Amino acid sequence: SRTSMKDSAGRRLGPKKYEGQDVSTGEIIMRQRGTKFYPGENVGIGKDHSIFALEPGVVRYYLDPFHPKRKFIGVALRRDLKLPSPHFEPTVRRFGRFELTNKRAAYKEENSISR
Amino acid sequence: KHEYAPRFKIVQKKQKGRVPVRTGGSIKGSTLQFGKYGLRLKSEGIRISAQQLKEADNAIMRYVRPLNNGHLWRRLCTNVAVCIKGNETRMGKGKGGFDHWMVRVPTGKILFEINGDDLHEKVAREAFRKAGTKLPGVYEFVSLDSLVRVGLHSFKNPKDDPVKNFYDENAKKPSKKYLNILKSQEPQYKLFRGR
Amino acid sequence: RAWSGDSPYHLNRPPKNPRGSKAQLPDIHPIKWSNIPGLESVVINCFVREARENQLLAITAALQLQQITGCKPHPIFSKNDVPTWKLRKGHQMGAKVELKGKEMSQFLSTLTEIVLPRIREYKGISNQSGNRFGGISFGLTAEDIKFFPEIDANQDSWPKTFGMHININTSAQLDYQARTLLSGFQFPFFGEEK
Amino acid sequence: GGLLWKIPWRMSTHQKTRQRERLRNVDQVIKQLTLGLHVQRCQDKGLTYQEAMESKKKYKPRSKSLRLLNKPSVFPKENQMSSKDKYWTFDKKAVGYRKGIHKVPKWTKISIRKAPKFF
RNA sequence: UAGCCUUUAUAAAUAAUAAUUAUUAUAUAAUAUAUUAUAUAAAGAAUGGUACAGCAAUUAAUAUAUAUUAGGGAACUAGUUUUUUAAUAAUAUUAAAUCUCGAAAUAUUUAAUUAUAUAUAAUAAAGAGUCAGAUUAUGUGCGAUAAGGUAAAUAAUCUAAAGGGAAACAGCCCAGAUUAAGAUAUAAAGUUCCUAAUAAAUAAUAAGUGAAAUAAAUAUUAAAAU
RNA sequence: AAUAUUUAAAAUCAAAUAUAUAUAUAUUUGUUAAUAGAUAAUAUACGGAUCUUAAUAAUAAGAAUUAUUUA
RNA sequence: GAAAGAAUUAAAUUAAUAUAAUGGUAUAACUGUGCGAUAAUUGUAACACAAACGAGUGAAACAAGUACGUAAGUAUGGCAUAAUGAACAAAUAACACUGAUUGUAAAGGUUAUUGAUAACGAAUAAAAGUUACGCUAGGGAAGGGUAAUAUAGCGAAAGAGUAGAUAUUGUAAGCUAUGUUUGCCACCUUCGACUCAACAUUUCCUCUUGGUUGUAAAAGCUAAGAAGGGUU
Ligand SMILES: [Mg+2]
Ligand SMILES: [Mg+2]
Ligand SMILES: [Mg+2]
Ligand SMILES: [Mg+2]
Ligand SMILES: [Mg+2]
Ligand SMILES: [Mg+2]
Ligand SMILES: [Mg+2]
Ligand SMILES: [Mg+2]
Ligand SMILES: [Mg+2]
Ligand SMILES: [Mg+2]
Ligand SMILES: [Mg+2]
Ligand SMILES: [Mg+2]
Ligand SMILES: [Mg+2]
Ligand SMILES: [Mg+2]
Ligand SMILES: [Mg+2]
Ligand SMILES: [Mg+2]
Ligand SMILES: [Mg+2]
Ligand SMILES: [Mg+2]
Ligand SMILES: [Mg+2]
Ligand SMILES: [Mg+2]
Ligand SMILES: [Mg+2]
Ligand SMILES: [Mg+2]
Ligand SMILES: [Mg+2]
Ligand SMILES: [Mg+2]
Ligand SMILES: [Mg+2]
Ligand SMILES: [Mg+2]
Ligand SMILES: [Mg+2]
Ligand SMILES: [Mg+2]
Ligand SMILES: [Mg+2]
Ligand SMILES: [Mg+2]
Ligand SMILES: [Mg+2]
Ligand SMILES: [Mg+2]
Ligand SMILES: [Mg+2]
Repeated sequence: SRTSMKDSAGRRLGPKKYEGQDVSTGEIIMRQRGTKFYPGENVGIGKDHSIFALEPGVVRYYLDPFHPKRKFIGVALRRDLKLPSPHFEPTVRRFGRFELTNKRAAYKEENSISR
Repeated sequence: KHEYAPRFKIVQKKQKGRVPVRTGGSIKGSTLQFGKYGLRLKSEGIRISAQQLKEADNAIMRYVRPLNNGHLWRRLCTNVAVCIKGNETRMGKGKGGFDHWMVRVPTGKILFEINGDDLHEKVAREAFRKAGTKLPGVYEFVSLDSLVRVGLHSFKNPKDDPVKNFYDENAKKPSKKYLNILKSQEPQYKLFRGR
Repeated sequence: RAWSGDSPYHLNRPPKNPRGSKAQLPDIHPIKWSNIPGLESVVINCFVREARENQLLAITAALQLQQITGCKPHPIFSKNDVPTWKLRKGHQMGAKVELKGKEMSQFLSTLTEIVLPRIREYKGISNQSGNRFGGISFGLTAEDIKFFPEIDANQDSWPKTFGMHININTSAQLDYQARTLLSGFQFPFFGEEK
Repeated sequence: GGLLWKIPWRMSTHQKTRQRERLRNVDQVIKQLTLGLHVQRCQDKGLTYQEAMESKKKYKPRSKSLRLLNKPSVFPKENQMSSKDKYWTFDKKAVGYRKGIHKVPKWTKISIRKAPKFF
């Protein structure tokens, strides 16, 4: 006969970074088929709908009244911040860059311009 | 009349499974609904086959046909497929071929239930007894005044189950998604959704 | 219908279908000064089944519609594949046109005043016709289409002519109101009404 | 079939007595944990050991595990339990839906107190 | 090769292991309904769809002196009295490996705190063995709800574990032998003799039933509730 | 004392817990036996002995079975 | 009171998705449309997921240039998960790296590209059978378990039995017993005859007994006790 012994190995899907966990840029938070979890803020979504943090912070799972029937995963820039942040409140942003105190480095950056 | 031969479009082999043990106190199928006397399992949950059920059916029909407007209701359907293999075979080589249909009967379910204008309790008892002698478990007689068997040695009454609405319970102990929907219907979100 | 909340499984369960129908039906309001029935549109359907073998008959049918009505016809294209009828998909089988205002008024006036009186054995429109929420449909054959002024004027240019269905859409809440309205516009009715 | 694991289907009086004592011992452990938490709460509030023990108002535990273990409907005490559930445990592959609690592996250490209402 | 083991060490080291606080609500107070505080209740921060439960949608089953459709059953020149077959509605019942509208416990897992430091984790140099596994429990696939069967999934033990109990006993119950001693408290198991150690209470058995491997449908004789 | 389903702690009833001090809510537990069916091949196999009690009647026995328990 | 807007609510992902199945999708990922055909481009790629290796997957950011957009911005192929193959040896192009006395060459290297090892981590460019004449080194990679089958009993009784399910009989199904049969597992690698038999009883004969419109007698059928003797 024709034996039925063909199958594909389990795709290692599921949450790869849990709530309250600290994350850095690019780290993968969730691997999924389709958008079971949508991206919130400070987080992006890839070709295969992989959720990945865009800034350092703390991972939070939440729900947003603007998008009922939609789960969200996002990154809070501090632990003490509830992630479904108030709508009419200035966005929390991270400058990220550092000032070039070194004279030579400042000179090079000043003299570097685009094509 | 296909209770002993379901009409599945794609006939498919099925895994063995286990006969459910209803530890949540389920009484689905353990009440009289269509008739006035009935037959219910009394021993542990077991498996019945189409041939056995048909034999019990004709055993009861031998008593139900000689009646005035007498009817028999079959509460069970053989909705599981089973496979067999020849004895002169080594283990393995896949599954076998379809052999028969079967049904999983838990402890309290009712198999048959009958009614009739000229029906008499003693006649019903003898009919159901003779029918039970042709099935692979232990069976008992049920009337409209009889309690519902929820276990091997435990009965209960459907009137004890409280009637309660669940919308109100959900409202009083909301879910996070429900609260999110409610808070989405508020104007400060609806008026700014942007879609 | 809505599920009674006697079981928890009813919390997020989608609502049930209407009792007798798989589609919801509209409510019927009393007739008042603001909602009197009236004609809202007319649509003519011309499906030349013999165009399955000849695509030019569709153009001829469109010209028939344009001359009768005066509006721009719109093509009809096959959608289903039925072998017994030798109907493929994606081919031009006829034309349609929708009429409103003065143009539909003229079309109905000319119908009633010229064409319907010139039919051989015409008793009117069936009293058991029309969608149950306002709207009356009736057909015309090729010989009937030959009675229109434009065709009669230049018979030479009409070796073949095609029939068509006519759908009158009104504001009537129910069909009998639309029947009364059309009778006012002089449309005879012969059958026994529902 | 082949091996002889001569485990009798019913316990003896001595085995039953030992099982009763073990159940009671676990009950005592739970009681002592709750009492210690109460005395700690009193001492944190300011009282001393003597009137912490003599306090009319006993503080109940605020942890899920301790609260549930203290509820009789979740972890019934030995004297509350039934004779059936003291010695027999629920099995769905056995005639009568029961098996001797002494056929459970490591039965003198693990604890079973509750079986389904109608089983 | 990875996995499991071993030797020697490294610090801007506790990063490891375990549990608690996270929540919702009530009451009583305050402070400024909203908080904060105390007490209490709830299987109690985030993730998930198994049991259970259910028949929603899908896939299947039953019924009707209730309706639509078709051939249409004594009068008959189109229209019935009807325990007439099938399909579609209505109502009421049912189940499923590839059905979950409800939904556990265990579980995954986060920060801080507490406990474990005669202790974990990580890292550096270097050295192996192993890649035939076996039972006992609990969920399963196959087999026939067979096998001291076979295939994998959680413990545990044997493997590589002496000692007590299971009569005898690789895998079961308890407990891990550095060497002695033998006073004390014991685990599992037991206390008529063989054989270390017991005295009682309340009912039932009369069949040596049974007493350390419970054999079924059924039949007879006996027990109380109205 | 007679016609007499069912083998039950769900429901009711009775005792107890946690809140309550003039009483109520919630929770936990308590609902049958004996015999027959019975079943092979070196030898009866609870491990063996043996184990059910009885006035007169003496220091002095009366389950060593089953079900709940005590010291 | 009425028109025309803006839309809101319920329902819907069952249609459609380039292609299986699953997850996702109306805020559309589905559909229509204008530009466009551009990002189906170039040099570094952190960090994660997955993971023995070798490979695979998501991707922030820096730099060069494109297309669309008023702008914000989007685009490093397709809603996602399959659509594939190492190194050696050859071949084509570019690079300006080395040029075995020097110069150029030849040849090698770097960058890009091609052909498939489907036993699909691919022995070689290139390979089938037979031994009952066989040889060496090893492992075993009738008893034991099971009772589907076979045999036997029991419960119930549809039907035969001139009449009456139970004298006899008992046809599908139900509950068990044996381990004599045919199989199943893999712990453990001679059929018949002659001679002598020992043991069991599920008794063929011999003794005792119950039933039998179906025991008048005789001969029988069925069943209970019975293993002393006998059984070509
Ligand atoms: Mg898979
Ligand atoms: Mg179920
Ligand atoms: Mg290694
Ligand atoms: Mg769900
Ligand atoms: Mg499943
Ligand atoms: Mg810590
Ligand atoms: Mg191996
Ligand atoms: Mg094995
Ligand atoms: Mg060990
Ligand atoms: Mg070894
Ligand atoms: Mg040992
Ligand atoms: Mg002993
Ligand atoms: Mg020993
Ligand atoms: Mg005995
Ligand atoms: Mg109760
Ligand atoms: Mg013997
Ligand atoms: Mg696509
Ligand atoms: Mg889909
Ligand atoms: Mg990892
Ligand atoms: Mg790697
Ligand atoms: Mg696209
Ligand atoms: Mg050069
Ligand atoms: Mg040279
Ligand atoms: Mg070259
Ligand atoms: Mg190969
Ligand atoms: Mg390979
Ligand atoms: Mg591979
Ligand atoms: Mg080859
Ligand atoms: Mg030869
Ligand atoms: Mg007869
Ligand atoms: Mg038979
Ligand atoms: Mg005999
Ligand atoms: Mg005679």
